[PDB]
Amino acid sequence: KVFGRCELAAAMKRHGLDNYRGYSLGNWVCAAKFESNFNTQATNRNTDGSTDYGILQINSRWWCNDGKTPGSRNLCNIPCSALLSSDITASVNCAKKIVSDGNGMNAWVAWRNRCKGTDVQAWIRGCRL
Amino acid sequence: DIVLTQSPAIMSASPGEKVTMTCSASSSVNYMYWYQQKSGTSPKRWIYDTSKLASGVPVRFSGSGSGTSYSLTISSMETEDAATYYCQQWGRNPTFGGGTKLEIKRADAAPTVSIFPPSSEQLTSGGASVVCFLNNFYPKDINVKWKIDGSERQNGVLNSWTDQDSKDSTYSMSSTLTLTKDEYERHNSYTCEATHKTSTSPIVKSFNRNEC
Amino acid sequence: VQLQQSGAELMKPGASVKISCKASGYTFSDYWIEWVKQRPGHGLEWIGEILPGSGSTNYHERFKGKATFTADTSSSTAYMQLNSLTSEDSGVYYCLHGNYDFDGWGQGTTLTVSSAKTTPPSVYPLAPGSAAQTNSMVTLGCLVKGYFPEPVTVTWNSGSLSSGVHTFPAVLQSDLYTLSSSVTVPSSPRPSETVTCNVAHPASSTKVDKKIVP
Repeated sequence: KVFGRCELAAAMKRHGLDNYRGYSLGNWVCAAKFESNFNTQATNRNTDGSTDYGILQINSRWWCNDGKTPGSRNLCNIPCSALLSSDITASVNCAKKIVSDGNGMNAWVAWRNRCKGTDVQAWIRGCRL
Repeated sequence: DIVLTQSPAIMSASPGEKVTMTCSASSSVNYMYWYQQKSGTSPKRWIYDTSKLASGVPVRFSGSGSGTSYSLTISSMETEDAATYYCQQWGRNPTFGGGTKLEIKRADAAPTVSIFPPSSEQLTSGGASVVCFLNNFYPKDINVKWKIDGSERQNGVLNSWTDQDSKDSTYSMSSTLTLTKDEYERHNSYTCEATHKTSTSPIVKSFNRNEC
Repeated sequence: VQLQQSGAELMKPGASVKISCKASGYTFSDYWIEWVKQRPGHGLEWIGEILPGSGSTNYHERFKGKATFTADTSSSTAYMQLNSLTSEDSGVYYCLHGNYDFDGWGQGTTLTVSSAKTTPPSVYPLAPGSAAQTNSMVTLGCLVKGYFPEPVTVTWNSGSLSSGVHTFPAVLQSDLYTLSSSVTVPSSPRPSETVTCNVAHPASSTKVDKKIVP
């Protein structure tokens, strides 16, 4: 389902992602834009036999379980398939855990590349929230 | 993504012999997967996650490797391990290697060659195929030279081979020279001539009478 | 249950075909189904895959745009659509499973992309006449010429002649296939006993029995 910036921004604010840890909404909506382009259903394979799932592209080696990745730690303790739903809660709950490992949002390739050090509050400019 | 190359292409082995086939990747891969295929059926996942045996693979198979070089090793080769084993990197976008055909060796056997004149029926269409069957030989190497009225050669030759026969691992071959009724009746001897390990002498079978 | 696929297809260039994979026997929604193409001669190519529950689809670079996967949740079916079919699209397409609970594959759907008409084969008998003794065995055969598309099932004496048979793979010539089969019996059954090759061409309704006469 392709979310749309301020619709996603509202849903994420509601789910406590505004200043979660100390990252304002714009970071999360930014990551969601460059990781998945707001499409909940997005999957992508990586070079080790693991796939990235959903809107926040949480990977199956470390974070969720998809029944076929070698080395599955499944830290978020959720089936990866649950991350593909049109309501972002299993993805937001797993995202809260990823941030809590003492590495911040660096865990997200596209937040790093396209959102670290940018004016991330542009991502909610003109959004009702 | 990565290009994978399997050394070698075809291998012979007796039962009781140890087999190791190698799969090399142009760039490092994290894991390898081996699939087997018996001609007649879909591939079956044999080895997965580099060394894990899939449900029903006999324990005598093992997979190993790291980075670039991986391998599949059968300790006691058994007849039912004759198949093609393919390897695969299952990364960002998977690739399979070209396979290594495993056929069992069983000592050299001479082909029984036979030549058949075109049927009345085919000459009634205006075509004339001369069929030659070289049956039941090992090894696969066979050379087939066609002679017409002595030293000639021809081009309507359609060669076809059988896979290694299951009840005793021999090979069979078919050569068909298709001619038009007038190229045919304008001649008289036709010779099937075979070259193969087992002989110095070309095995020749001929009929020389498209006229009477 | 199983992974049962669609039957073989014959299609012209330019058309689009869709192949079913009825994956029944588990929680369909939950497991990725992969699709692989086997070009006899080149071997395997990995096309892509679909996780039916979400409809998340992952493709290999080479097939993004030639392939589209969908899944019908209510019939436990996955579909692979191949569009703009060219001669190079002829092959055997497999759907499969690659996970730790099960790794089953389907048997494949053969695709032929050509414009050549369904041509019934001609069956020509191969008898020796002058059996210049090979040994004490006579070999007989059947040449089946000019059919399209493949397959052809050649049988001998309606299946009774199982042993000694050798059907050789069809070769393609000018848009038609030619296949041969040989049977070997002691030089006491021919002519005294009948030997017949039952050639059936399912793509037509060709049922032909050639009694090999001397």
